[PDB]
Amino acid sequence: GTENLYFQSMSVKGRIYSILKQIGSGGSSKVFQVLNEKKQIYAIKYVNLEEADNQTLDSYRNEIAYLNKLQQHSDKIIRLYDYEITDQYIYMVMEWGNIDLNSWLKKKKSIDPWERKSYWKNMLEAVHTIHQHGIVHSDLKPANFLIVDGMLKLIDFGIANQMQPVGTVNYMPPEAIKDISPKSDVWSLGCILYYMTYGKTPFQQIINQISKLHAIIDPNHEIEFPDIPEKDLQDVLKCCLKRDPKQRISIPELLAHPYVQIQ
Ligand SMILES: CCc1cccc(CC)c1NC(=O)c1nn(C)c2c1CCc1cnc(Nc3ccc(C(=O)NC4CCN(C)CC4)cc3OC(F)(F)F)nc1-2
Repeated sequence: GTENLYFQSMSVKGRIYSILKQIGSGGSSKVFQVLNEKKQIYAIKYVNLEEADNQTLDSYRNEIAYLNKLQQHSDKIIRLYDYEITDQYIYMVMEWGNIDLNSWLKKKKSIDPWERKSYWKNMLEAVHTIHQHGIVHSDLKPANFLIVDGMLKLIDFGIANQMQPVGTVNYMPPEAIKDISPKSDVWSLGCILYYMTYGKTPFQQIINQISKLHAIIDPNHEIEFPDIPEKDLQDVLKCCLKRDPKQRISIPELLAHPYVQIQ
């Protein structure tokens, strides 16, 4: 009713799209569920550039170049079918998903270990691909993963500068708080998998943000890893959540880990 839009429409590279409903918003951006002339479903991401400075415009141009390139490198990265860039906006014709990983983790009280593992593999493949091109996301959270036919797709690369018209610290690595390295993404992914394992992020129980920030960097604040039937899973978590990035496990090391390899 009030969630669904009527008689609305838009053009991207001359091709006409019917706007069904608005499925997202963040900053000066909107995401719409659309149909093309062939009745195929897509997500059009609209970005408003009217108040963007040259540095911000460049951050959007750089992210689009990378997303259009790296999609041929891994199916764990969202499809970018087409885009229209002008001085006033960006319209990006993307792959449509039923739900994002944040919303889905909020619904599901219990996640299947086979499903949790499949999800882990998808996230590792997506992040591994962007690291191979010199990109460290540095702001990974479950909201950055779209579920498309039971498979996770990474939505963005963290390159673009979010425009102020919020951001959780729960996934922030200790080295980020101290101030960049692929290991920063390993910590954040670790927090996502810890949520899929224990039903919460490692520091979710701490209400005060400053207490939480000191808890992430404190070497004497021991992170609890309750015993679970999957000992390989427990080892992954312990290895991702090492406060020294130099001692923390690497993505190529995680891809050869028994948790991901041993049936
Ligand atoms: C534009 C904002 C932005 C800026 C910077 C960075 C990023 C990446 C995170 C982004 N954000 C984005 O770029 C972005 N945000 N969303 C939400 C989508 C995108 C791009 C592709 C895309 C494709 N399909 C979807 N679909 C849906 C995504 C999430 C939900 C959802 O939240 N469902 C909830 C279920 C529970 N109930 C109670 C509440 C709703 C439902 C969806 O499917 C639908 F079509 F059916 F609706 N979303 C997106």
